[PDB]
Formats: sequence, structure tokens, C-alpha cells
Amino acid sequence: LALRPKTLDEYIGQERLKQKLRVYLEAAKARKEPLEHLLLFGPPGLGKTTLAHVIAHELGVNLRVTSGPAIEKPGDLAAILANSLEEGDILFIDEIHRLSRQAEEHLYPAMEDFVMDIVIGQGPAARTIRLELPRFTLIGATTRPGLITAPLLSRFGIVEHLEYYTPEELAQGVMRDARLLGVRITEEAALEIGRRSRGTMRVAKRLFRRVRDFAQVAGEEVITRERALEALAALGLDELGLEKRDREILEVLILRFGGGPVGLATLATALSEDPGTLEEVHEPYLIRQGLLKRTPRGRVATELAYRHLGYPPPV
Amino acid sequence: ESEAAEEAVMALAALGFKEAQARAVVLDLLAQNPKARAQDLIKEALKRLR
Ligand SMILES: Nc1ncnc2c1ncn2[C@@H]1O[C@H](COP(=O)(O)OP(=O)(O)NP(=O)(O)O)[C@@H](O)[C@H]1O
Repeated sequence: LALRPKTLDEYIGQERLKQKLRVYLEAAKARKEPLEHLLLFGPPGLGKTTLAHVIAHELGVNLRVTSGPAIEKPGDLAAILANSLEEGDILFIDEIHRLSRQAEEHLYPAMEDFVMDIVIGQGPAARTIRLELPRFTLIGATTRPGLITAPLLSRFGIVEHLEYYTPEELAQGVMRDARLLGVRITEEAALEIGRRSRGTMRVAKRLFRRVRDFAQVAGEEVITRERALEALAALGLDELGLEKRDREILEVLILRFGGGPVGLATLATALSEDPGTLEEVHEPYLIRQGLLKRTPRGRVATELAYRHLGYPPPV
Repeated sequence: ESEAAEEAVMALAALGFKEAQARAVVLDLLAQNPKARAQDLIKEALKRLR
């Protein structure tokens, strides 16, 4: 459990992006040597950082990885840009939209002329000292394109979006990932996981773990549709991908609380739990499935949510 | 003192390092090689500072 894709061909899905990258790629892979700075938009768990290693591979360069939060002061970044990288390498920054204002201000020059300019003292002197940096390609990523990135956007050559994966692709993962772990599983089985994976590659691998965990704890010959379905059934996941607490959540917002604007706070402690959590973790999907819509009052379930559970549509 | 160091120190400070803490490392670095340039002094200090 330490091997992932290396060649871009080995990278699953994102076909639309693979073609564009493949172009920009083989170009600089032929011209000078650095790939233009790439900013990736897209939802979590779609495998951005993996694309980071892949591209790195295609060029024959190394990969440094860091997050926005981590760069707590320009220095943190200067340190990485001056010593961590070697001519050609790629520095990937996750949550890049949370870079300290100063930090971001020092980054522009780094991307443009591969130099960092520091301003010494002040007054009429206002002299500046420069750090000669190695040519490098910056690959940033935002768990929310939603304008929270500054005009740092204008410093990025390429700018694409990773899309959710079709369950077939997600499956293709579990599949050509099990053969790696020997683990015997049948096509549909994996594909049954796909359907449950929220279109994101992260949950898939996770779920496959859980499923293979509960499985072999009884047999060893093969995980087929049935084996898979029973395992999932055990952990409590419906065809829609919701979990044990997922139903329990939109549940207590019907009987315990009328199907009307409840209110985050009035829901968190209402059923023993935290709002930020039941908002930055459970609400997202429940919403993307149209079963929990947020209103300028509190929280409301939908006529579909009741259905998935088997209740008549109340007016 | 030394031109190269004062320069290196001020920059470190601008980058957000504890002024005093920066000087100590820069100065010792200087002691290892008195003829160092402000750029190498800074980077060489950048990997010893917290
Ligand atoms: N397109 C893909 N093809 C094959 N395997 C993939 C793909 N995308 C992701 N994976 C694998 O699934 C694992 C979990 O995905 P993920 O959570 O996205 O990790 P990551 O790419 O390292 N980080 P992040 O970009 O922040 O999500 C990765 O470590 C890969 O090994």
C-alpha cells in the first residue's frame, strides 16, 4: 500500500485534462524544460496531488509538496523555493488559497522571473535584496475555485478543473489496485463500490479498505457482487452512498424536528454533534444529493429525502 | 561589522524571522566563511531557522 500511478497513461479518468496536459507537457518536455504554472480547481478527493507526481514523472523531475496553511511566513516559502527545489522540479501547493497575503505577494516574482525580491529596512534607502531561484513549475490547487484566490490567478499559465469520476473509472481503480494487493475481486464487485464512492477517488480506496476488511474476515477465495453487497450492507450504505450517520442525520430532521427550517445549532446539539462538522463533512454530500437544502433560516429536508427512507410526501 | 551579514540579517527579518535569532545563525555562518556573499548567507541560514 505505497504504490500509485507513475505514467500519465496510468492515470485514470480526467481524459479531458489528460489531453490538454499532454500537449502543454510534451511541449516544454521538448522546448526548454519547465512546464507552465498549473492551477487546479476541483472538489476534494479527485486526485490532484497524484496528477502532480505524474506530471513530475513525465518530465523526469522531482516533487516538493506543501499546503497554504503551512507557509506561515514568507520565510517558510523562501526556504522551500531556495533550497527545496532543483532546476526543473515542481512545487505543489494544496489549499493554495490560504496563503498568507505577504506570502502570496512574494510568490508572484518567484513565478515570473524565478527570483524573490526582499526589501531591506526602509526610508529613502528602501534597498532590496534578491534571491536567485531555480527555474521551477508551480502547481497550485484549491478545494474551492470559488473566487478566494487573488490576482495570483493571472500568474498561472494553465488553469483546469478535475471532475468527479464515473463509478466505472472509480471501479477501474479498486480493480487495478487489488491485483496489486493480490486481493481477488470481481468486476461488478468493484463497480458496486464505484456506485457508492461519492464520485471521488478518495472515498473509493477508503471504502474498499473497509469492505475488504469485513470480507476476508470470513473467507479468502473471492469478493463477488454478493460478498461486496453484504459487506456494504453491514457498514450500512445505501445505493445513494450515504452512511450510517447520514441517514440518522436527515432522519432526526423529520420526526424529531418537523420537515422545516431547523437551524444548524438547533441541529448539532439537537442530536449530539457539532455544526461545523455536520456542515463541513456530512451536509455537503447530503446536499449534492438533494436531500438537505440550506435555507436562510435553518435546515430543510426534501421530498426526495423522505422517499429514500419510505415516508409519504406531506403536502 | 560586515556588509554581507547585516544585509543577510535584515532580509531574514523581513522574511519574518525573529531578528535576534537570525543574527546569531548568520554571524556564526559568517565565522565559518567570512567571505560569504549575502545571498548564500541567507539561504544557508534559511535552513537552520525555525
Ligand atoms: N486518476 C487516478 N488514477 C489512479 N489512481 C488514482 C487517481 N487519482 C487518485 N488515485 C489514487 O487514490 C489515492 C487517494 O486519492 P487522493 O485522496 O486524491 O490523494 P492525493 O492525490 O495524494 N491528494 P489530493 O489531491 O489532496 O486529494 C491516491 O493516493 C492515488 O494512489
